[PDB]
Amino acid sequence: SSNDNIELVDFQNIMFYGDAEVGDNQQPFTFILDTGSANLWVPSVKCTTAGCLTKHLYDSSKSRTYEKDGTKVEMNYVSGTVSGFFSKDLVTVGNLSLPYKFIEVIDTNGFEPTYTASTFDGILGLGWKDLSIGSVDPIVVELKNQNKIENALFTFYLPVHDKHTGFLTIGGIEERFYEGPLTYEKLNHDLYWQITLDAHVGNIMLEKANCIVDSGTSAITVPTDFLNKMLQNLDVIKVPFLPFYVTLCNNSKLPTFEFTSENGKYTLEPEYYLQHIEDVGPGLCMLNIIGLDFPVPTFILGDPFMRKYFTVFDYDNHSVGIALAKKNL
Ligand SMILES: CCCCCc1ccc(C(=O)N(Cc2ccc(-c3ccc(CC(=O)OC)cc3)cc2)C2CCN(Cc3ncc[nH]3)CC2)cc1
Ligand SMILES: CCCCCc1ccc(C(=O)N(Cc2ccc(-c3ccc(CC(=O)OC)cc3)cc2)C2CCN(Cc3ncc[nH]3)CC2)cc1
Repeated sequence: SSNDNIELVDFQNIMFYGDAEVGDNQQPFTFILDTGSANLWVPSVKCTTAGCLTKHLYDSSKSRTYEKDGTKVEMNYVSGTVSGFFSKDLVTVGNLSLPYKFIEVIDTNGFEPTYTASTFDGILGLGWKDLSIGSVDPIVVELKNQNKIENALFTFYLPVHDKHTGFLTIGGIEERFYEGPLTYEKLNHDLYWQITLDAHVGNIMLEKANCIVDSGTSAITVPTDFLNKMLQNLDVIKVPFLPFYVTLCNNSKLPTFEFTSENGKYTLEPEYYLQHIEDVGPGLCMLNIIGLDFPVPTFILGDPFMRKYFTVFDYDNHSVGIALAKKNL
């Protein structure tokens, strides 16, 4: 069915990764594929932090297609800095390749201990140009410009732990991934893949909420006050001194998220946002939900949402398409 298909590997129902190469010698890396960011971040052989010592590292000297840039990049994570500089080289994603401007990372310390604790080497952003450092056209946009695909879109069919594999597909929408109707939502900004949906959980509602479709976030995030209200009183317990909520897995009081527009209706039932934690208690689950406030009222529709719904990210039409993901592949 053509298109460029990059297989996705689940890690513990907490993240997924895909592989891609840098350099015309095809130096291999494992990446977070993140619609919530917009640069390609690749750890350098010149990075000698503790974290880098555990990773696959990029050596520009070994690629004939390396084009030096050297423009310095500094990014703040939560309370630390990540630094490096721009480089241009051949980036291979699936069966497609192109010269591309990425950030060669020298200091990863601001991303600790997350970086060392995880098995990925880098992060490949899939957001919009304006979200990027350095105003870099997204990979898929650049592929289209070069007539390597006919449509500047990509799709996510997420892997499901203990059930099936997943795919990032560039260039077209394949029937094998979804069932029922695909419905489209226009972007409210060309920044994140952010759309406007009415959010309702039980009797709590936020009309025309900003909803960010975000493959790099493993939870659903909800405004803090909204979350407080929806969680009363459901036999859910905040874990003392931790930002986590736990509950019995068969808890019949647990609500379903409802997100609606004039174009479609999307729901997220407890089975999709509950994570079994049998090791901490028989029949106990954690809620894959985090309270988070943004300057405008925002939900992040992260991996729990994307596991249920196949998603289409269309640069040409400035829209997100959503359909029920096929249960098996
Ligand atoms: C050599 C590699 C250098 C990489 C440098 C770098 C670049 C970008 C970020 C960043 O900030 N991100 C991207 C990000 C994406 C995913 C993760 C991540 C990491 C690990 C795990 C699994 C885990 O639980 O480990 C304990 C799950 C997710 C971490 C960060 C965030 C982008 C914004 N979203 C949240 C968001 N905000 C608005 C919309 N969505 C969260 C991830 C962090 C570091
Ligand atoms: C209900 C929660 C339990 C479900 C499991 C789970 C696992 C991983 C995650 C996850 O997407 N990340 C990546 C991430 C998610 C969100 C952010 C983020 C970044 C910035 C902001 C600030 C803001 O408000 O935006 C402007 C708010 C949030 C940054 C990174 C996490 C990666 C791991 N680190 C913690 C860690 N453990 C070990 C090392 N680091 C936290 C973020 C979320 C949930």
